[PDB]
Amino acid sequence: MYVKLISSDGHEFIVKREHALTSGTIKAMLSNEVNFREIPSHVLSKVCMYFTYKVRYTNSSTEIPEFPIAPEIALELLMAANFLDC
Amino acid sequence: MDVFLMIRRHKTTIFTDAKESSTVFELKRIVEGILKRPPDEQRLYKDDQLLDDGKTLGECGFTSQTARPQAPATVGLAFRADDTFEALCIEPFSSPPELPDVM
Amino acid sequence: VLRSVNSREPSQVIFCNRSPRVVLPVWLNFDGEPQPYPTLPPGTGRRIHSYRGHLWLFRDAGTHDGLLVNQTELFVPSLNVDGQPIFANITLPVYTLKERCLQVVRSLVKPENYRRLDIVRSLYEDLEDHPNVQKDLERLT
Ligand SMILES: CC(C)N1CCN(Cc2ccccc2F)CC1
Repeated sequence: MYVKLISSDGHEFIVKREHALTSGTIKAMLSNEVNFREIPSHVLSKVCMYFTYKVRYTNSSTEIPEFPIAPEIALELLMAANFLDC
Repeated sequence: MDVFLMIRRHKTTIFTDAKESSTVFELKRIVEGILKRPPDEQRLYKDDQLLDDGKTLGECGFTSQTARPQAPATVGLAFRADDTFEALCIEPFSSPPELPDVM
Repeated sequence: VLRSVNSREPSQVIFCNRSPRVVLPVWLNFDGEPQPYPTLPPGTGRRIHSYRGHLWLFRDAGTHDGLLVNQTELFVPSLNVDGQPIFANITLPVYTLKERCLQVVRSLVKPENYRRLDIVRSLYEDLEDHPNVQKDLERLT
């Protein structure tokens, strides 16, 4: 089961609902599509990678790789992550 | 082995995972379950390269090294119109502002 | 409250740093005071002579970000079974995306320019609330 997160510029990101629920904000918006008027797609795509990363590596004993963040998107990703509570 | 993918067409991006041993066709069934277009109406690409339905994702270059949760590999998707396949078009994501001087 | 027990029963320990960070091992002494030990470069190991009931935690040596050791917060050398050293496998946690962003921003902006960044005021304060072992020790407490 999937949900659709739409970026400020209209890109549609289709991710597993369980991955999207990493964000408590997204959980409330879903309780299915969500429109993010303030998160552009180059940020929202990284947020989606983060969900995948978080769900894959939470509770795993393997060595966990660093979640990589380009300096150029650090600030917007920070504000998106702050809003999304994740 | 799980590989982590962004399946992309136009302004659509599907985040999903699949086994390295699964086939391009089985990925099309995944796409069909999500976007409701049957496999015969889909073409899947890595870069500009059309992918063979019977090939596994690993043989198509999707491996634990190249298709990571925090850095998924991109699969291009193109749909068939009326017996004619559209050209592969993937709209880029937006651009970040220029780096602040303070960074 | 969070302190090493003075057992004086040796316990052989291997610190393996399975993280890309320079790791600062921290021993909580018998008064609960954190004592830094020599840093482990990323991916390196180090044999350590410690003691049963001693208390360790691990941080990025440059930034003091928290690290996990054997998937939890604190490492306590136990009995060496069949005389084999106990492993302290140090890993990155899954940081929240917010904290991970704070890490990258802090690592790119010297703290004298946090206010010169165009963000909400609450993020300005979050940037400045650098991770630090004393604060973490009160949290665990
Ligand atoms: C009372 C005396 C025997 N202490 C002094 C403190 N030091 C603790 C220690 C040292 C070196 C590595 C790990 C440790 F945990 C050695 C034990």
